[PDB]
Amino acid sequence: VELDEAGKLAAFRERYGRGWDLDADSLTDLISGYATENMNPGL
Amino acid sequence: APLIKMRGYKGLAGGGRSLEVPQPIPARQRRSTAFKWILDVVNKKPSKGSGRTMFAHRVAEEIVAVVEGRSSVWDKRMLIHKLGTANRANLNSPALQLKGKRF
Amino acid sequence: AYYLGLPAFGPVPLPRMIERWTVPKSHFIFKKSQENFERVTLRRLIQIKDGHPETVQLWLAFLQKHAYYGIGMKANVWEFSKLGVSKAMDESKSEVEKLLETRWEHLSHVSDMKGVGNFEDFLAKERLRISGGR
Amino acid sequence: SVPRARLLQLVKARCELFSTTFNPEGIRTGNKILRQRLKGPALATYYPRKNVG
Amino acid sequence: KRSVWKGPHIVPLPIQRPEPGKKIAPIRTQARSATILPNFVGLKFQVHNGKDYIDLTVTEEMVGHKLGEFSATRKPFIWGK
Amino acid sequence: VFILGVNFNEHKLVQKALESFYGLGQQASARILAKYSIHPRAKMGTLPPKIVTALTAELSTMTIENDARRLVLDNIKRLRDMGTYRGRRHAMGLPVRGQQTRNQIANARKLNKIERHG
Amino acid sequence: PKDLRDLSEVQQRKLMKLAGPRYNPEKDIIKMSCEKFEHQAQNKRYLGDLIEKMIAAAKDPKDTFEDIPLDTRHHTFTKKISFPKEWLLTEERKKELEAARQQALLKDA
Amino acid sequence: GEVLVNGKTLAEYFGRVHDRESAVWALRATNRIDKYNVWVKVEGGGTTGQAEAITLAIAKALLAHEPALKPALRRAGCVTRDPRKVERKKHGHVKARKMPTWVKR
Amino acid sequence: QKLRFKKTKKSGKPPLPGERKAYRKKIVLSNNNALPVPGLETLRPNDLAKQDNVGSVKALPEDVVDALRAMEAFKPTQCWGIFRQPSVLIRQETVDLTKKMKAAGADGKTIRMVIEGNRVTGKSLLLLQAMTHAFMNDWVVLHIPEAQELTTAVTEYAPIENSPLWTQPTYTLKLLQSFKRANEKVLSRMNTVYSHADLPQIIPVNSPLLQLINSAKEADGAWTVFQALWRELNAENVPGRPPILFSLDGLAHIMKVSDYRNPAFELIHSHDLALVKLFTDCLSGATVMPNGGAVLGATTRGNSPRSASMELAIAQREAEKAGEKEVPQRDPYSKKYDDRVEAVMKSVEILRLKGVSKTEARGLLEYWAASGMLKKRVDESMVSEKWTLSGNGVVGEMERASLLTMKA
Amino acid sequence: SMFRAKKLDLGCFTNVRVLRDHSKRKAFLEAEPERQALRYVIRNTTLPARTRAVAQLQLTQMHAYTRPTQIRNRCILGGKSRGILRDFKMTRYNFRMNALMGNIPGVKKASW
Amino acid sequence: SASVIFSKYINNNNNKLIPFKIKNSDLGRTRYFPP
RNA sequence: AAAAGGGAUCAAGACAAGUCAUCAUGGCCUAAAUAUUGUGGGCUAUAGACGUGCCACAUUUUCCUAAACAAAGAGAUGCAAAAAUGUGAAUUUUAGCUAAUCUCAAAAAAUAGGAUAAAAAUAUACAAGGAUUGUAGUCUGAAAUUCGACUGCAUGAAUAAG
Ligand SMILES: Nc1ncnc2c1ncn2[C@@H]1O[C@H](COP(=O)(O)OP(=O)(O)OP(=O)(O)O)[C@@H](O)[C@H]1O
Ligand SMILES: [K+]
Ligand SMILES: [K+]
Ligand SMILES: [Mg+2]
Ligand SMILES: [Mg+2]
Ligand SMILES: [Mg+2]
Ligand SMILES: [Mg+2]
Ligand SMILES: [Mg+2]
Ligand SMILES: [Mg+2]
Ligand SMILES: [Mg+2]
Ligand SMILES: [Mg+2]
Ligand SMILES: [Mg+2]
Ligand SMILES: [Mg+2]
Ligand SMILES: [Mg+2]
Ligand SMILES: [Mg+2]
Ligand SMILES: [Mg+2]
Ligand SMILES: [Mg+2]
Ligand SMILES: [Mg+2]
Ligand SMILES: [Mg+2]
Repeated sequence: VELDEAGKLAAFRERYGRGWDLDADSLTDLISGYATENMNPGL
Repeated sequence: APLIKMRGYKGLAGGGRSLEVPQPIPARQRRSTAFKWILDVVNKKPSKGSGRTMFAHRVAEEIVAVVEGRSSVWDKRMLIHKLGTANRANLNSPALQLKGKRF
Repeated sequence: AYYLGLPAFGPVPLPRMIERWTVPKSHFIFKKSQENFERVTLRRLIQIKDGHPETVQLWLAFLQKHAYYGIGMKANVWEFSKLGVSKAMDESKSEVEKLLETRWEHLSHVSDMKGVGNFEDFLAKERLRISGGR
Repeated sequence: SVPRARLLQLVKARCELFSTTFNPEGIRTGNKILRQRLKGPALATYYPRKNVG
Repeated sequence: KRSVWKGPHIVPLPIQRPEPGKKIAPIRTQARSATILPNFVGLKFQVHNGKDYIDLTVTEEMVGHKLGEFSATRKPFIWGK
Repeated sequence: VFILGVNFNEHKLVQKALESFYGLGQQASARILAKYSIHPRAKMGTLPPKIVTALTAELSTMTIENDARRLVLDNIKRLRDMGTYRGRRHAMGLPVRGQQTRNQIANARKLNKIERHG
Repeated sequence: PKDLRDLSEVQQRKLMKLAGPRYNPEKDIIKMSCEKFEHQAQNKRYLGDLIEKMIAAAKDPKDTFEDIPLDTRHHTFTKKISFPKEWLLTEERKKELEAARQQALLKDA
Repeated sequence: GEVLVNGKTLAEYFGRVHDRESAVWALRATNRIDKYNVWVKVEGGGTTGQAEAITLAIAKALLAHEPALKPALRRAGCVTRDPRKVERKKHGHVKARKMPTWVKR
Repeated sequence: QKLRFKKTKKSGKPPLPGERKAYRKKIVLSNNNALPVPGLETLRPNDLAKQDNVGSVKALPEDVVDALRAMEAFKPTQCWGIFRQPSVLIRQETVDLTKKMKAAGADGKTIRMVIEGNRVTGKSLLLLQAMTHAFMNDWVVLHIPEAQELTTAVTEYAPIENSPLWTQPTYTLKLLQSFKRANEKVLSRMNTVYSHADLPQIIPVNSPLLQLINSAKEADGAWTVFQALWRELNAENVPGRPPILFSLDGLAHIMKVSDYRNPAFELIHSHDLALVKLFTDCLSGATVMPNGGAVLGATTRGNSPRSASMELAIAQREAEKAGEKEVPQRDPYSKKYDDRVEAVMKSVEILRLKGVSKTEARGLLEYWAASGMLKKRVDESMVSEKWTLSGNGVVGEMERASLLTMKA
Repeated sequence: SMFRAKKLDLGCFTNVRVLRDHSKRKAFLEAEPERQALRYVIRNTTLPARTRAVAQLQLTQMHAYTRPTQIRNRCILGGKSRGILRDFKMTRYNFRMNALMGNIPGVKKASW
Repeated sequence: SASVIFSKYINNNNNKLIPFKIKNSDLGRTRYFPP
């Protein structure tokens, strides 16, 4: 599983590491936790 | 170096044609026309060698061809002299003396 | 500088400071017509040598009191001092306090001035407001 | 003709003396932002404030 | 963020992973400069192009690009009709 | 002589010959000559038949061929399949790098394709 | 550095090294400024305390830095030209020219 | 007849024989190259600018020794001060006098 | 489609290979228009060493010009084709250097010298006078015309097995071909005295030494023949072995890292080239010449890089000679020095060249005037004028002001 | 709009965009240190990856008026944004009209 | 004695002496300098 | 010294010339909108065509090496040396100067050497040229996708002087 034929996942992880890679880790709540209701008016 | 120059008067030879008339030229104008002909023949010749003497030697060779009479500039000198002899009468043409004297 | 015994040298004519601006003569389109403006700053230098430090400060104090309009001035003062500047400036405290006994009358504030707040932060911010930003 | 490891001992002495940052590896420490002096108060005074009328 | 050492440009997004087999709505975003992260794979975005929200489904080939690179702002120029 | 199936004239520089293959440039050219002790000003007719064979075996182990074109053609093909902005500029033969399109887009109209020359 | 007579030769040189770009080899003066603080009095006190450390560090016998040669790459030395002293028309040179002026006439004659 | 320009010799300074002859033209015209030693110190300008500047400098210094040479330095062209100067750039022009392309239509 | 206007599309035999390069490198050594200078003497075998000849111009013999031309002693930048007969100015520097070569070859010693000077002061031509004194006195001249052809990576090069050195076969071959013609007379008198096992051909001992050189017909075995030849010329105790003059022009090129690349793509040092490694050893005294001779290295300013090591060495040797208690030292923080360049230049002798004296400048001007190439009255007033415009008598600059002018 | 003072405090030429640019100058003054802290944590590669990512998000949520790039000088006499001279706070034209009348000290028509 | 730092500013005395030259040319009246 | 030169200035009037989008102003309109605030987009679109420049089309050009000569201007909303690191953009760290002092900062052409030629038209000799595109980076800035500027590697279009 997790086949990247184009090599974009390997290129990303080589530059920024595996902190933003999904699993189950900076993505725990940094992106979602900061997303609040009515963040920007007008959708 | 030629001895004369061809000046033209606009619209005085007939149906829109110009009246060519010869005139003498001072020394500086004679040498300038001559040496510029030589450089014109030089620039059109092909390259021969390398180094810093290419242009210099290419010009010097044309200077020698001129003194030996085997150069191409001699044709341009005789060509302009023919126009002078073929138009020596235009110095007193009726058009050059009747500009605004036929009201 | 002569009455104070200060040997002055000059006025030395320093190079002129020339600013340049080229602006269109018309507010709107016309661009092929511009004109040049400038602001040339004329300046001189008076250098004093072998001048007593205190005497040099009376000279400067005199020029500022009787300054001529339209002239800006800047002075660089030199002075020789011994090693141990930390201790020298601590011993001169009592000397400066005596000279200020009659000068404290210039300032006056209500008891426990509250508008100031943090003393140091007040000077730093009030100085910017006086100088216009910096 | 002097070892680099020996020069750092002198460069480090200056830092301890003049109290500067000793970063021989050229690590990005964001100190360029700390040295940059603020410019807010210089820009805020651009437009003159309302005054006597 | 172009320079690699500063990491990618991240923006707050309501990216809540749904339960297995749950119906999750697409994410409407005007952050056309948000970098597509590896954790965006499988999510459905509706990127704003100025007037409309062009739909998008992130795949593993898009990781590293910006969301705005998949929603055209102008219409193709066509001469005649 | 022949290098990797391409015939070169005697009066041709060995470096200019290697640099004629797609993907092989100045850096790779200088390192291939240094590997076999060939001075940059070596002509083609001076190489012994032994070294001419070594170059062919050397280039056969490199990505200097249609193989190098595939890498470029695949990157362009991917940009289109994903539906990106750049990918749609290659297909329409338009400038891809933000150039202004009001004038002077000749080379873009001529070379920008999905099947580019390389 | 030579005004600090309480330092030895090795110690005075070590001080020139610690100063770094603050030392002017041509004039032999260590110039250093300070504008880190809000008040001019504080900038003077800092330089005063700083010079005491420069001297204390120079007296430290731990490392004399004698191995390190004095680096003067921060300074741009200037070379001045002077009128040749051999050309000054003195009573002795006048006799020298008379000889040359006369030998020239003979050689051509 | 030793000549120095900014410490360097006349040939080590001017890499163009035309400029060397012009710098000491006053001495050459009056035939006194072997009678004086010159120690010049030039500043600013270019190769030809400095060369012609030394021509007038030596001519004036030479007249201090032999004032009766001015009639000769006149006909040699070493007494006159050439006032020609680069013309400034003028707004609306590409250069001092070159104008941009004028479009009739 | 586009309607704009577009210029719709649409002589002599070309030169042969090497014709252009040979045009800017040919050397003319005569001019039928020039006048024959009356009283012009030819160099005798012992004229470049007489103090009395200082300041006089003399013509080179005919056979010498063939030898000097063989080993490319003349150069296109030099003014030879303006006069009828090649002549040189016997110079106070020539007598000094030549008197040392004379004593060196006679006493069996070896002088290791370096020539230095300004842009055009007579460095390359002072060697031409050293080679001239060598040919006339029956020496073996081994000259390297341009040292940049050994360092700029413009010739074939191959490595030596089990050693860091590198050979240059195509150059070593061409070097032997020119070595024969120049020294054809001296070599004819010498025979081999050693048994050289590995050679392109079998060669028994006591055979014509000129035959050994003709074995190198291909570039491959060129270097092997050279080393064998080098052993013969330096025979320890053999009667009839003349001194050797190993000269090289452009010393600044062999005093740095060369432009060649080894298989690891690392710049090869010039002292690793087998041929350059030989000259530096002879110049440093490592390789001794049993028969004696002289090893002269002339620097150059036209197309010459800067090596702080060579310039520092030249400065230190001149300081020690003058006796200055303080000698220039390395910049303790500069990284442009080379330890190997210092070792080679650690004991050489320096010969600084400067402008000629006003007495020598006259002898050179009178030669130009007698040839009708300088239409002026050569007198003290005219000599001092050219001597001044030439920057205190720099011979190179004195020609541009008298011969290459546009006033005559 | 939240950054516009309910009482006008401008004595120069007032304009819809002059009030807008004056509000940005006051907002950036109040939040420049707070903004410099975020810009420092981001560029500090010695901090944890999470620390740099938190500051990188908070810097994106600050209002636009707090960004200094949105501050553009205007003419205090006309209110334009094109052709402004920093030394005078006016357009190239108002500088010309005031320079010729003598209202800009030291300036004079240049000629050389 | 004196300090070395003090002596390093005494030697820098290459001043031009005020000559009190006598004018030999005729001078005109200066222009009217407006306020 | 001198046969000097340049700049600024250059009227009234006409063109109902330009500007009611600098400012200012009469009349007439909008006043929950023809006013005000933010997020994103657009002003950067492209069939044909018209104006300004830049650069190239090699032999008086270009390329390589070296130890020459300028003026003026800029740095309190900042110029940044030296050193170290990187092929490079640049980074690390700040000495000094708020300046005829310190810094940007180094002139280039030239001068003098050197290398390359069947230097594109005979296909086994395809010149010079640097557009187009791929890819890896740097700097500024919340932000570089629409839509920024430079750097490395690769790609190598037209272009015969019109
Ligand atoms: N002794 C001499 N007699 C005659 N002509 C000479 C003499 N010495 C030098 N010249 C001429 O001076 C010019 C320069 O001489 P040369 O080439 O030997 O100088 P160089 O020191 O080798 O210069 P570079 O450093 O450029 O290599 C040449 O034209 C040379 O003929
Ligand atoms: K000009
Ligand atoms: K180019
Ligand atoms: Mg040249
Ligand atoms: Mg167009
Ligand atoms: Mg030479
Ligand atoms: Mg009018
Ligand atoms: Mg109208
Ligand atoms: Mg009109
Ligand atoms: Mg209109
Ligand atoms: Mg209005
Ligand atoms: Mg908006
Ligand atoms: Mg526009
Ligand atoms: Mg630096
Ligand atoms: Mg600059
Ligand atoms: Mg051609
Ligand atoms: Mg090419
Ligand atoms: Mg972009
Ligand atoms: Mg044209």
